[PDB]
Amino acid sequence: ASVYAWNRKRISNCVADYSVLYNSASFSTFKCYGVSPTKLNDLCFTNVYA
Amino acid sequence: SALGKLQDVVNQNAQALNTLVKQLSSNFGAISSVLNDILSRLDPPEAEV
Repeated sequence: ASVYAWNRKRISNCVADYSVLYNSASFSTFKCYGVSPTKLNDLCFTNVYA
Repeated sequence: SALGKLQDVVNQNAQALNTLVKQLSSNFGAISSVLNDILSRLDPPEAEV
C-alpha cells in the first residue's frame, strides 16, 4: 500500500536471517541507522516492525 | 556525634567514589553507556565516533 495507511508487521518469536537479506544484491538502498549493516546475526532484538 | 571530623572524611571519600562510579552510567551524547553494546551493534569505522 501507498503511504497513507502504511502497513506494520510485528514479527516475533522467530529467527531472523538478515545475512540472506543484505547479501542478495536485490536491493538499491540498504542503509542501517543505529546498528551496522552487518553484525545483525549476533543480536537478539525484542520487537521488530516491518 | 563526637567523632564527626573522622566520619566526614570517610563520607566525602565514599561520595566521591560513588559519583565516580555513577559517572559510568552516562552516555555523554552517545547512543549508550556500555562499550560492549556500541562494539556489538556498530562497525569499527562508525563506532569510534
